[PDB]
Amino acid sequence: WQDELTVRGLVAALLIGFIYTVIVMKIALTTGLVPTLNVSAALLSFLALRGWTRLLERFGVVSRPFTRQENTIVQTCGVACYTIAFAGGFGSTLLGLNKKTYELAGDSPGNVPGSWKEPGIGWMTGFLLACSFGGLLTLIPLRQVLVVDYKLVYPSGTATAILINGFHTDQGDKNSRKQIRGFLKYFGGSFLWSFFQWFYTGGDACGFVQFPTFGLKAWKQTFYFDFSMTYVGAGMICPHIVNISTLLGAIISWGIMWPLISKNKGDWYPAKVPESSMKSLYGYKAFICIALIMGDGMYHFIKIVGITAMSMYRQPSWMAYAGYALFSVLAVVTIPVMFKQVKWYYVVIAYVVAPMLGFANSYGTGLTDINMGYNYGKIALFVFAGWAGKENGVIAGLVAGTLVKQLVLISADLMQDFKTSYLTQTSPKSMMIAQVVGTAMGCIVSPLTFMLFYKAFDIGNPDGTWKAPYALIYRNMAILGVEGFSVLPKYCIVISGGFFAFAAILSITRDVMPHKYAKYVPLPMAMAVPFLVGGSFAIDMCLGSLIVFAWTKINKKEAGFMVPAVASALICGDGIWTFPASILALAKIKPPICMKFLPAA
Amino acid sequence: WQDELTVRGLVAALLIGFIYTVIVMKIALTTGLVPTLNVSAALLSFLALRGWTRLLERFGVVSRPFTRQENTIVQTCGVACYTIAFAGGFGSTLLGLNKKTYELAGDSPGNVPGSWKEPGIGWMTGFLLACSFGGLLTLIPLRQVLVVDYKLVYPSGTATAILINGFHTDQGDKNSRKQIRGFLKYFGGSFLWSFFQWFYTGGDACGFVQFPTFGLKAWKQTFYFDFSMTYVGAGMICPHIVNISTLLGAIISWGIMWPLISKNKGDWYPAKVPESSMKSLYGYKAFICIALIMGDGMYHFIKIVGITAMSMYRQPSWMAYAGYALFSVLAVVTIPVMFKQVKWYYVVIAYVVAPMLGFANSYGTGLTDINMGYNYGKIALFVFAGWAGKENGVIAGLVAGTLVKQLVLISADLMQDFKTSYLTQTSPKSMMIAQVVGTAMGCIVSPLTFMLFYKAFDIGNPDGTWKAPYALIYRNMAILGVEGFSVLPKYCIVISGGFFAFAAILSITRDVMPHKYAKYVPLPMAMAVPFLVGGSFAIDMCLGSLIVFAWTKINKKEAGFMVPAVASALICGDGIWTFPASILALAKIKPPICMKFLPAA
Ligand SMILES: CC(C)CCC[C@@H](C)[C@H]1CC[C@H]2[C@@H]3CC=C4C[C@@H](OC(=O)CCC(=O)O)CC[C@]4(C)[C@H]3CC[C@]12C
Ligand SMILES: CC(C)CCC[C@@H](C)[C@H]1CC[C@H]2[C@@H]3CC=C4C[C@@H](OC(=O)CCC(=O)O)CC[C@]4(C)[C@H]3CC[C@]12C
Ligand SMILES: CC(C)CCC[C@@H](C)[C@H]1CC[C@H]2[C@@H]3CC=C4C[C@@H](OC(=O)CCC(=O)O)CC[C@]4(C)[C@H]3CC[C@]12C
Ligand SMILES: CC(C)CCC[C@@H](C)[C@H]1CC[C@H]2[C@@H]3CC=C4C[C@@H](OC(=O)CCC(=O)O)CC[C@]4(C)[C@H]3CC[C@]12C
Ligand SMILES: O=C(O)[C@H](CCN1CCC[C@H]1C(=O)O)NCC[C@H](O)C(=O)O
Ligand SMILES: O=C(O)[C@H](CCN1CCC[C@H]1C(=O)O)NCC[C@H](O)C(=O)O
Ligand SMILES: [Fe+3]
Ligand SMILES: [Fe+3]
Repeated sequence: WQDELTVRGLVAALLIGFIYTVIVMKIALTTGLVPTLNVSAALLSFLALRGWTRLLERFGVVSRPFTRQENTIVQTCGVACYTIAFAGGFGSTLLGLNKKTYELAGDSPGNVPGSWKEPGIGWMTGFLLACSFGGLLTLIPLRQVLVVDYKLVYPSGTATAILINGFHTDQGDKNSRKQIRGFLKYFGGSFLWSFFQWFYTGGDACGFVQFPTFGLKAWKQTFYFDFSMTYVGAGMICPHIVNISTLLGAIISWGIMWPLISKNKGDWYPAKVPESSMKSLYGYKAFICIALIMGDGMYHFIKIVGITAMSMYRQPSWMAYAGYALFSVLAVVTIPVMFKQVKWYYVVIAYVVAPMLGFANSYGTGLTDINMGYNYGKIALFVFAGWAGKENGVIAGLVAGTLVKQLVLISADLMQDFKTSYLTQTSPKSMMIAQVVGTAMGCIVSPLTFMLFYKAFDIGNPDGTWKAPYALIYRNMAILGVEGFSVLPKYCIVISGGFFAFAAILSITRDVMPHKYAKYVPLPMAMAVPFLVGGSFAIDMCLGSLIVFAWTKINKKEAGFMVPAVASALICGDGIWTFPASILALAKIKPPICMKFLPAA
Repeated sequence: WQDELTVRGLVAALLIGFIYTVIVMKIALTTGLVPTLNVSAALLSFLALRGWTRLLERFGVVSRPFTRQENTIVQTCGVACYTIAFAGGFGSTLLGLNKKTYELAGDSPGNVPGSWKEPGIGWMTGFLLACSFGGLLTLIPLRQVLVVDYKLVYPSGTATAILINGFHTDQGDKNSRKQIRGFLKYFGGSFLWSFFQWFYTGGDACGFVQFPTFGLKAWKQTFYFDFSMTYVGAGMICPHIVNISTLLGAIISWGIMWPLISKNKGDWYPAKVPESSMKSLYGYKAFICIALIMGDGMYHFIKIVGITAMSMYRQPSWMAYAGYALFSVLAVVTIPVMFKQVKWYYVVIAYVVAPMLGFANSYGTGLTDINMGYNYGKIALFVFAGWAGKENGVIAGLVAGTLVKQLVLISADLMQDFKTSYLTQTSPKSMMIAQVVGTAMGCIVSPLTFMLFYKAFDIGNPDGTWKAPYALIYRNMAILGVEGFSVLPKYCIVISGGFFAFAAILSITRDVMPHKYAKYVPLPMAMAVPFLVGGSFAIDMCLGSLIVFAWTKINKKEAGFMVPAVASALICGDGIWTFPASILALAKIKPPICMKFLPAA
């Protein structure tokens, strides 16, 4: 509980959060493709504190030793600081409320003239403070069930824990240096492989990432193999049933269902509207994907409640939810004050389903390491926009979309650190203090960082440097969302309801049979991840499982303790390169070559 | 001497030679890019004879065991049969004598109307028989000096010998199965890597072979890294001084000399004529390349003669040269009968320099595994065309170009098998019998195979399927060659003479210093190989030396006996795939995808 919270750690976390906020914010306001930087934060937290201790030792100043528990605290505090930068919708949703996006959207029903709000320090900071801490309190009951009871493996959380453990190991065990040397060989190889790939991804859909390994026809169906060691490494430490389910979901959606649905491009949905829109082939993608997750997610949530209810019938869990209710009512009486377009009971509905929605995202992140939190926000934005008419509907959808996205996204990304703390033997009490401190600085720094960018430069211009494409894209969903569920394509609800029931049946089927049949049951929400992303992620995960399957047969003993080290090195090596790659995009240094693939034209 | 020459081996070699002639001839008359198929012949010779013995055992017929010595005989006899198909200039030079190429070349000085000859069984077979056996007799004195005295490593000969040895090993030694399993792991990996590469080389200069590893600017200077395991594997078993010399030659020519010469595209040589022509930047490439080889080649040839002359002064070698003189005078009194355009003393000059020219090619092939025999023919074609005026000059250049090319190319490719026989403990006496028998069938089958293609189809049409581009290209060199050395670009002879002297000085310098300085002297004709081919071959060879250098430091003991096995597997794996790739081109099955690289346009 103590010896892990230090003043130097607070300074280090504050600095790491500040630069990582600037990197995230600048990328968000220029391209909207914010990268994952959690792994890089662990390395920077390690280097900064070891450098400070050595520099003081050089000057003769003695300092307390820097252990792995303190490294986890600094990394966790730093991550929470810059997570608010993109979880708060500064480049997607909150920027969609400005006047510039209102004019670009044009004149249409729902887009009434009173649907713009201007950014400011006073209201952005208060908006974040009220709602950011809501997700933190939900984590405490979720930490027990997911991290250790359900034994969910968080591949990025597990990889970071091994990386942090390898930094602070000092005693010469016989298996330790076999692991450390194995980690270092593949860490350098993966980092150099990612560095080599960068020079050839200099165009739209070209490079080693867009490699048509099984042909150009299968590549267009997203059934290729990108040379991503993050997904290959993640699949190595995931169970085979998770990897098989991921591929099985990609086959059903991209190999069968989407081609069959696309044959009705003129009947079921209009063909003039572009794809990736909620009226054309993306309503199928978004609603079927959540229905698979929600159908599986609800049953486990009811099962936990049902088990808990029976246990107390037979006879700090309520402390966290009491604080959550206190923060819930605080947002209920504050958010409508800032936005008169948002009614009081809109916030109430958002805060009741958030523990239930946050659980599903955390469970899904604990299976496939994919955070779908921003996908929940898109559905909630569409639904909440339909709960209001043309008047006060666009702002209501955007504001309520930020609420659902934050409590869902924050919960899943911050379960990554609890898995890291579990493996590094860090006290959960000290973790939550770093959770609150990191979130508190994030709710202060990010509004300040955004407005410095906002005042100095011009963000939102379609023809310019600081272009925020997702500010207008998120605005259009709310404009499309003011109309009810009628705008969804034909049979969209019927198919979604069928997949909701099908997901529930698998959850029923898995838990009712004996274990010697129950391990062949595919996981419904591991299936749902490739419904939105392509099947390349599924192929990469299965390749990682194939490597472990072959390795175990060849050498059972070595694969027992070397698979986690090799898999973590592959994840960390690609994760570390994400930091220099972001700096290159920060300085506008584009790749020189574009590796295109053509049909022998 | 016996137990290696068998009737079943003769039948197997005759069959393997016949199909390989058809594959070579069809590719020669359609694209002119004849591939290397020596490695594949060893595998097919092994499978055919093992299949025959097992099939007879299944039917109850008992047969003599099939040893590795018999496998070397069959492979050597088969190789000599189909080597004549492309060494005889059936698709480049002999096809340039037909009337179709004469009309396509147009009306120009030197291209007199009496400069066409039509193909036929009677004269093609007699032309080959007179001159093909000339190179065989020169091999006997060359076998002693090059294979074992000079200890030249023939990477394709060494790789084939290890492949043949691994086929016929039966006793469970402790290091044998470590070598066999190491060979098989990299043989399958290299073969599958070559198979994977094929689907993406579906265009002009696109694919993994044309990979700009160091940028597009360096790729245009041929300073990239093609993913060729043949050159990487060849460089592994070559000494470091050979690999370093190869890179050092590529730096001088492509990195320095060619860019400097190209700055005078309007002054030194005319700019209207295209490159790769003897009047524009290719006279520099061709004449400087030979001058480096000839300067080094002459000194070693004089050194052997000087050493031999001193030895006999102090006091079967002459049997081979007595037979060579007998075959030399036979061609002198026969070739001018077929071609009245060729004078008797043209053949005499060709047959005197052929042992001296053949030695240099065999020495160069024993260093870098690159056969430059067809490059000698281009120089001899140009020179002999200049020895005659506009009258009887084009045919004289073409016919004399075939003579010089055959005795030079045959000598170098057939020293590959003598290195194979040396490592497989095959009797040299039985090797020469397979040399003569294989050449005798080659001089019969190839004229017959060519005319069956010639009579049935239409070869030589620029707009058609059976197009022979090199038939017209070789015709144009003779047309350009009737004019003397004045057509060469400015300072072409001066620079060539400077490199001839510079090559000689290194040969002087290497043999005069003590050995503890003599190992740093670059080899002049290992430098000359990247003067015509790009520097990618140099980079691949140096990467192979880097792998061996790192492997030796990490584990001295294992790298001692596993480097030849791994290197041979890389060469054999790419060599084996050359057979199915040729069948795909035989059936006109083109690669589906073309992996292009663009400057981020
Ligand atoms: C033993 C293991 C390592 C096997 C290797 C994987 C194969 C199963 C893959 C690798 C390359 C793949 C091929 C790569 C490219 C194509 C081109 C594709 O043709 C196209 O449609 C390209 C575009 C066009 O031609 O219009 C058809 C599938 C095919 C043959 C793929 C079939 C499956 C292949 C052979
Ligand atoms: C074992 C691990 C490492 C993954 C290997 C998977 C591939 C070898 C196979 C398995 C699933 C196959 C896919 C299954 C389904 C389809 C759907 C099919 O889609 C269509 O029918 C086209 C629809 C249209 O016309 O739009 C094309 C082949 C493809 C992509 C197949 C291509 C090859 C895949 C990716
Ligand atoms: C530790 C080892 C493995 C180092 C890895 C090799 C590097 C030394 C190579 C690999 C990629 C190479 C780069 C690949 C591509 C380019 C693009 C090239 O720019 C171009 O001219 C492309 C065409 C254009 O932009 O017009 C400049 C060199 C550079 C940076 C190359 C510089 C050298 C690099 C970094
Ligand atoms: C260590 C082994 C594995 C090989 C690694 C070699 C590369 C790292 C280096 C060594 C030689 C270098 C080349 C040396 C000379 C040149 C010549 C230079 O040519 C020009 O000046 C351009 C002339 C023009 O404008 O036409 C461009 C850089 C280049 C290709 C360099 C690119 C990078 C190379 C290939
Ligand atoms: O939101 C989006 O769809 C895109 C890409 C998806 N986001 C990028 C990484 C995190 C993810 C997310 O949001 O969780 N981001 C728009 C700008 C910014 O990321 C934001 O959301 O404000
Ligand atoms: O000769 C050439 O320049 C080209 C490519 C080079 N030849 C192909 C492989 C062997 C090499 C050689 O000839 O030794 N071949 C033209 C047709 C045929 O190969 C022939 O030469 O009759
Ligand atoms: Fe986003
Ligand atoms: Fe040729």
